Amino acid sequence: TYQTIKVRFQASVCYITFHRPEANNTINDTLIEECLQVLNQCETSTVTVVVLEGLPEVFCFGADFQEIYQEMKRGRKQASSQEPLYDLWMKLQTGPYVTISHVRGKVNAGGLGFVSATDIAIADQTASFSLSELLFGLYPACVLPFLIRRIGRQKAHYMTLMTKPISVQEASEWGLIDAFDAESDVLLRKHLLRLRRLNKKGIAHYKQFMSSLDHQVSRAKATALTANQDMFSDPQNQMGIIRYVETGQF
Repeated sequence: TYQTIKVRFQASVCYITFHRPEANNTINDTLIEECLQVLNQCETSTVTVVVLEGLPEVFCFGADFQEIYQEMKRGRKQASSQEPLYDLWMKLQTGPYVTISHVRGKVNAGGLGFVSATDIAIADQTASFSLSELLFGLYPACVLPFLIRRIGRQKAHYMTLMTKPISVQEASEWGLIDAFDAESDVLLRKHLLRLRRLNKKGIAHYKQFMSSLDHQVSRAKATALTANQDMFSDPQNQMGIIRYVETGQF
């Protein structure tokens, strides 16, 4: 039945809605498992499209912080792997179905992983995207390979260094999102309308082909994960993250 998402099938489409309101659409470890589980059902079933949503004002911000701290004030000694999260985002790009992000509101590193990884990302006037991690000495290591595949190295670089959220317009110009509109529901339906017309078999073979042509994402996985461990095990980054979840930034 799921603790973090609301699943809803409709014909050949599957809707995954993130239902995590008290930790602002933040990512836990149960959420990752439930998604992998939903995607496996979509693996052989009759579904050809998977839609991600549930963001009246936030598709997903990113790695919960009070969690990264609360764990520290429990017994945390060395960071937790993000391999499951990374593989999930990889699945979105590789599975036998067209994945789509439906974004509304603020999205930070984390929701950014999701939007970047989906085969198609749509939004409305409200969507804004940001990477503030560098203010705390961190950086979206897991997100970056997916982001980079969409907008290029320079755009992802400027974004990370500048820390300021970008508009839905720039996201569009950069390739972060394909199509956006004030009526992003109608816009979604126009996409689903065209997507049905495709069959699971052609989609799966087509996506497999694109995957073999480009190993960029998989090739960077260990480096990203190695970097994730490291930046989180580094003292200073830690106190920075800590000294903030109580007081200042620096």
